[PDB]
Amino acid sequence: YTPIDISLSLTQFLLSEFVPGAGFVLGLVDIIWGIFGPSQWDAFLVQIEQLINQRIEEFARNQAISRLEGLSNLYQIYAESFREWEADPTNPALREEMRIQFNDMNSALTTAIPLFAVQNYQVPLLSVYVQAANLHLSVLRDVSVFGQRWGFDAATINSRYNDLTRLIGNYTDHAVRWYNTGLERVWGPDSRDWIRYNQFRRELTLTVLDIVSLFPNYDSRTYPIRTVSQLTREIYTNPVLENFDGSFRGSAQGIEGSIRSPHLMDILNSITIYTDAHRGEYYWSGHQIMASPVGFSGPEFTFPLYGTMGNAAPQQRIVAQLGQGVYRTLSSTLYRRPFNNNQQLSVLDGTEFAYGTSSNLPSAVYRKSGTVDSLDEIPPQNNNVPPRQGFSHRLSHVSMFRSGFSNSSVSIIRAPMFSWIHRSAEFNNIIASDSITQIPLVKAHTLQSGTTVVRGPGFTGGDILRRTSGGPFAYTIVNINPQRYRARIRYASTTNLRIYVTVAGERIFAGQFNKTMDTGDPLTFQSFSYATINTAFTFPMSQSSFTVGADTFSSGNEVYIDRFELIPVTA
Repeated sequence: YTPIDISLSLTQFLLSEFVPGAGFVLGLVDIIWGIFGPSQWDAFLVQIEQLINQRIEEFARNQAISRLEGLSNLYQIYAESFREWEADPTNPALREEMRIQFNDMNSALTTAIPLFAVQNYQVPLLSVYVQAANLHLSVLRDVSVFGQRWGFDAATINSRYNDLTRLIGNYTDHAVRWYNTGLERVWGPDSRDWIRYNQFRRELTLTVLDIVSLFPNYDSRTYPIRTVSQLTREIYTNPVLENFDGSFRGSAQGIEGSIRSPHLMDILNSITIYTDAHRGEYYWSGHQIMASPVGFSGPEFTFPLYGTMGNAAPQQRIVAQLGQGVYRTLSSTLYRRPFNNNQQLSVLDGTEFAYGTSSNLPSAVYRKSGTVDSLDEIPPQNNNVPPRQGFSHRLSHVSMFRSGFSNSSVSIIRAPMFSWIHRSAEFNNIIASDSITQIPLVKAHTLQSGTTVVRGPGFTGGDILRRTSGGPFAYTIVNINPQRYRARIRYASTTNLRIYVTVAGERIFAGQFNKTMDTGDPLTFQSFSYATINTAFTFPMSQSSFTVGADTFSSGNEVYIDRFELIPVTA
C-alpha cells in the first residue's frame, strides 16, 4: 500500500531483472505504471507532505497527479506495443507503431517533468519526479538497443543517446539538490526534530536515492552487457526514540553523533547485551558487538563497549547472525515519566531478532518480544513470499544513543540504533563472468594510511574512499565465478593522475587519466568519470587480492574513488 513498499520492490527489479526487452517493460507497468486512477500518486505525494508539514497547492497538485495518470495511460500503450513487436520484429506495421509510440512517449515525458519541479514545491514532488525520471531513461535506453530494428536511422538514434547520457546526470543532480535541501529544512535542535530528520533520510533514501543510484546502468554503451550494483549505504531506526511522542528537548546532535562514522563494510557476527535494572524494571543497558570484514578473509574485530555493563541479570545474551542474517527486530520499550533524582526511563526491556531464510529458523529473544516492529519501517522488497524470505535489508550494526547514569542522574535513556544495510550488498566480493560486476570500494578489507572513508554525495549507493596524496587506496579480496577482465574505476579528482590496479600482489596495470573538477567544488554527477585500463588480465588464484591506487599528482589535491568494475573480455 505504502510508496516505501512499492519503491523497494522496484529497486530489486532494477537490480536483478535489469535486462531490456518485453519482460523489463512489462515489469515497470506491473509495479508502478499500471495504476488506474490517482489513489497511488496521491499516496506518493502525501508521504512527503506529511513529513515536511506542507501540502502542495491543489492546482499544481491536481495538474501533477493528472499528468502522471496521463503518462500511466501512455506507457501502458507503449508497453503492449513493445510486447507485440518483440513477438514479430519484422512486421513493418509493428515497427512503425514502435517508432510512433516512442516519439509520443518521449515527448510526453519531456513535457511532464517540469510539472514535477514546480516553483517552491520540488521537494514534495520528488518521489514522483524520480518515478517519471526512471521511466524516461528506460525508454531512452530502449531506442539505443532496439531503435535500429524499429526503423530509426543512425543520426536520430545517436541523437537520443546523447539525451540519455545528458539526462542521467541532470535528473541525478536535481534529485540530490532537493534531497539535501529537503533534508536541511527538517533538521533541528531538539529530539523530535531528529526523528523527522532521520525519517526524511530513511524514506527518501528508499523512495529516491536508491533509485537514482541505478540511473548510470541505463547507459547501454557504458554497460553493453549485464551489470549488478551493490547498495552499501546504511539507514537507521530507533525503537525507543520513534515509539514515544514527547520531544526530549535535549540534543539532536548527541543522537546524530551516536551514529557510526563512515567505515568499510563489515558483517555483524554477534552482539552481547548487558542488563541493568531500576525499581523492579530490568532493561537493556549496554552491549558489545563483534563483526567481520567483507568476505571473511580476516579475523573478527570487536567494538568498544556500547552503554554500561550492568549485571542485574547474567550477561549471557549473545545473539549471532545465522541463515541470511537478521532481517527484522521486534522491540519492547520501557518508559517511566515520574512527576518532578526520581529517575526517568527511555530504554528497552526486550527485543526479538528474526532471522532470514527460505525455511524455518527460530528467533533470538532477549528477555521478551515486543510490538515495535522494524518491518513497519523497513518493508520487504518481495511480497509474494513470507517477509523472512523477501526482506529488503539485513542488520549490520547496533550502536546506541546513550545518556544518564544510574548513579546521580535524574534521566536515563539507553536507545540502541539499528543500522540496516541493503540486501544487494553481498557477504563476499563475488566476481562473475557473463556480467560486469561492480564492487564499491567500501567492501574492501583494509585501507592503507592516508585513505579516508567520506560520506557519499548521494547518488553512488553508499560512502566512498578519499585520498589527498599518491598511494594505494584499499586492499580487497575477490572471488572468481579461461576468463580475462578489463579494469574500470569510477573516480573523481581535482588533478590529472595515474590510476593503477594490483592483482594478487604481483602484476600491476596502470594508466594516465584526467581531472574532473576544480578544488573547492561539490561532488556532482559530472565530477565522476570512468577510468578504463587497457590491458586485460587473469587471476592466478580462485580467490585473489585486488589493490587500487592513485598517484602522480601534486599533494594537496582530492581524489575520490567510488568503485571498480571488472569487464569480461569475451563479451
